[PDB]
Amino acid sequence: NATQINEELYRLLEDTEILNQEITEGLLKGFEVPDAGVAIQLSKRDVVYPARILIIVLSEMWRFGLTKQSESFLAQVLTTIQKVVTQLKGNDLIPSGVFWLANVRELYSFVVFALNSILTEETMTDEEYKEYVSLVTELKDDFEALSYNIYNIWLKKLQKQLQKKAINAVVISESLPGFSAEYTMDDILTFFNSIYWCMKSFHIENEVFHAVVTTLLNYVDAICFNELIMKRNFLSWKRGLQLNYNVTRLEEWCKTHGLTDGTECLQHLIQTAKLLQVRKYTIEDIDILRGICYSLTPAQLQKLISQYQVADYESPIPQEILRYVADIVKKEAALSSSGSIFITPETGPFTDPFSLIKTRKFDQVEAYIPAWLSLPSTKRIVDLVAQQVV
Repeated sequence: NATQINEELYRLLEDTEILNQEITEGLLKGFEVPDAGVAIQLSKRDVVYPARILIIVLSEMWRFGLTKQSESFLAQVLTTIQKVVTQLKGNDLIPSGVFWLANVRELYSFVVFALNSILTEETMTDEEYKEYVSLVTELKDDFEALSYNIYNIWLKKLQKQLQKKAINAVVISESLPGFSAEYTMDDILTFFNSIYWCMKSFHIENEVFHAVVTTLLNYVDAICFNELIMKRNFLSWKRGLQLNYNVTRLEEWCKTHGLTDGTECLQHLIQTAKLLQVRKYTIEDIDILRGICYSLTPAQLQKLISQYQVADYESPIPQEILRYVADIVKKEAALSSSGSIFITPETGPFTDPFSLIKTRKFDQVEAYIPAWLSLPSTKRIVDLVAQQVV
């Protein structure tokens, strides 16, 4: 009895109090991320289970012409997903963020699919039709905004977590303990490995990984560089070698995970490590140093060189070199009209990389809802939709 299926479907969708509470509190706030990482063979339906359920429910609302109730249901959904991402923190930050980007991307992708199909096919007034094209068009803009918003909320949280770890790991932690006599580089690699693996396991398009990682490495370069350039009894040949090792490990991680641009992201740190290690004896050494250190200004060069701490049995930086560098800075300043030492960290807002990319092609998928969930009305809707496939 399809009329008995449709009758039960219709009454389940009409009861917004129960259905909305189930969707918002159970499905969305109660989300569980599947285990990701190495040798983990996740199917898409394990990743995007909330989106796929919402897609089944939304479409059944539209099938029954509950167009205004879909609108209020979706308003709650959008609200809830954004709030959920806004509360993300701690060890779950990476997996849970990637999880939500995957799901919002799935939802946006469905809405674009729906809009195209509503515009392209003849199946009922043209005033009902007009308000329906209008609603879906508006839903597309709302999901585009949600995606932009959550990408940005999450990326900022990621930056904050790196602020906290990266400075100790890259700048202060000794790669050679005692050599010049708490987070380490391993924690930084773990962070970036988690981003790589979650994205891989949750089927995130590769352009997104590159955008996230490039934004983050550039941020690391800025904040760590800015801490280093302030240090006055710290910069030495030994610290240069240690920094080279810290930096190089990140640079080689980039190489192996496709990030050809990585070396370019880390240039201020790479070139600082160089400055701290190369000979600084002659005027020629300093002109060579400048070409090597193309990403550093004369004022930056001059701060680093002037704050360099010579070891016992190491030759001082000659005064002639110190004044040569000070007079390159004096010249560059004066060149601003011919005839900051800090790098500004990029805090966004950032372009949503999903927006630059074709949406996912919508193939119909079997009405599935995970067994571990406890959503009575939602599960009944899904079970009923699945019955009318037989």
